[PDB]
Amino acid sequence: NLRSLLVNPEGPTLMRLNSVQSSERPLFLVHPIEGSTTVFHSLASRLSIPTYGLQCTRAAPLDSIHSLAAYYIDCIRQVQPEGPYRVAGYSYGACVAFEMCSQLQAQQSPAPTHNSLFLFDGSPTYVLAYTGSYRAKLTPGCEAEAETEAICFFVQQFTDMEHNRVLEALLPLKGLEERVAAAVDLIIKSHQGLDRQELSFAARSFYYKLRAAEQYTPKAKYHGNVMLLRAAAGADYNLSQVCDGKVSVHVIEGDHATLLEGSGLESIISIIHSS
Ligand SMILES: *[P@@](=O)(CCCCC/C=C\C/C=C\C/C=C\CCCCC)OC
Repeated sequence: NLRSLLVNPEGPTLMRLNSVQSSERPLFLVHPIEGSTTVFHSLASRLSIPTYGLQCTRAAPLDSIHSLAAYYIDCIRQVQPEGPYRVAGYSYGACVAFEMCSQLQAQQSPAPTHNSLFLFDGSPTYVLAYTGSYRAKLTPGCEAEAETEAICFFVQQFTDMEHNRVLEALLPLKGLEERVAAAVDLIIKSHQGLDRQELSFAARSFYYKLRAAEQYTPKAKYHGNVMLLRAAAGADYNLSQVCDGKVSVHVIEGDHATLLEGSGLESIISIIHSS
């Protein structure tokens, strides 16, 4: 459903995803690349702990994953001022969640830290694998081509349009803003009822989200423990390279998308409740 690929750019960053009321510290869930928390609805409805989502709105600083993570920590502190924190992220959000817990590690130091980090099918290197495959198609150092490729991909998620006619429409344009405007007009032609400003924000932010992920490396190894629940990047999605604590891995049924529903979901729920 296409509006699941959209965010209200003026919506709240932190959102309560279930109605559990207790003194148990909440679980905070970080969005996948599209920025919305829709993918977490089934999980949140089932969890017995208060559950919040983080969505990516116009207010989010996207200059780096470092900045995005710091902003999300500021947001979480409006409901839970002190740790320890329970944070999970899915896909693109796994890298953000990793960086959030890394910043929490470094902030609560030198005191021993006890945060819980769950990565649902992602890691600091997970997005990079995707971006490199597309970079392979492009003239080195040509920003215009990278913008074009990203925005073309975006259009193809919202329309049945053929790749080359969209690429060719976007390539010669003046800059990102013109590419975004062209993309939104193409999507609106197909889907007249979608919101123009939601689409514009989604398109622009898609490019900046990808740039931030491409440029990201952790500042230091994470010393806390990590639970990877996953569907080359290898068995642990390269986490041993950036973690000096325990990296526990469990393989969940489904693909990169269905793991948060059906069978995968039952496993995730069980592991959250135990660990
Ligand atoms: P997850 O959040 C998926 C995480 C990976 C998302 C990236 C997937 C595809 C990238 C598509 C196009 C990028 C093309 C341009 C290459 C240059 C990069 C631009 C900065 O699950 C939803």
